[PDB]
Amino acid sequence: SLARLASYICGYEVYQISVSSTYGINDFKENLLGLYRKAGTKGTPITF
Amino acid sequence: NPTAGSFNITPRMQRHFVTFAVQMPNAEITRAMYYQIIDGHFSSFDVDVAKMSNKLVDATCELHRNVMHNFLPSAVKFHYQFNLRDLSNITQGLTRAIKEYYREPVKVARLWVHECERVFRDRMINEADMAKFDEFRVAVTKKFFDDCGGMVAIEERPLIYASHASMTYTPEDVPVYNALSSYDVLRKTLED
Repeated sequence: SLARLASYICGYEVYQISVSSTYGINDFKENLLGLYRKAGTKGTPITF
Repeated sequence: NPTAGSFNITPRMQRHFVTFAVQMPNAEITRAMYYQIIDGHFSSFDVDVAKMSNKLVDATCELHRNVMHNFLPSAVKFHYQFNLRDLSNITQGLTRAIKEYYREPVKVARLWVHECERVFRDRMINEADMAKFDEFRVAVTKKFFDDCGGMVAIEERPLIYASHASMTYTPEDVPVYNALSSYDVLRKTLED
């Protein structure tokens, strides 16, 4: 609660992978790679 | 890191090879580092702190020594790491939360107390060692940095820097340090 209170209401988007009990670690890590490319090439203001 | 659990050494890696063991350097060499650091960040930044930044280095060194005499980097808690990074992170965070404009000695000592706590206090596991670190810091401070009043870290308000009651509209990304907002000020601006 307070985590996204602070972080979201401090503008760093709270990037979180959509996960279930069997959602893909492959897809998890690839979305993490997307996060990586965003934060690095784009300088995207994020909080993972 | 020195042999502890996963840490270890294979004998043959230094079979015909030399190893240069590196660990904590001398306290006075550390002060030759950190006194000129406090020079270049408080004596070269604020005149009101240029007139007491020396005892700040003293309040840093002796306090850190007492704490590391009382708690250990990697022997009892891997939650601990006492090294150059202790005062390194203290001084970097002293050079990162400078907003809340025009640091008087009150606010410089505030931010430094924040630095020392956040490198040592919640590095720590419970109440009693918390109070031990507190005794070290209060003693070392009110011996050294005890001339102008600077402990507004605690009595003014919590040791915090307020932004959710004083921001900028779109770039809250890097929230702006304005630690001059009160209790119900926050509690009512935030439900907005």
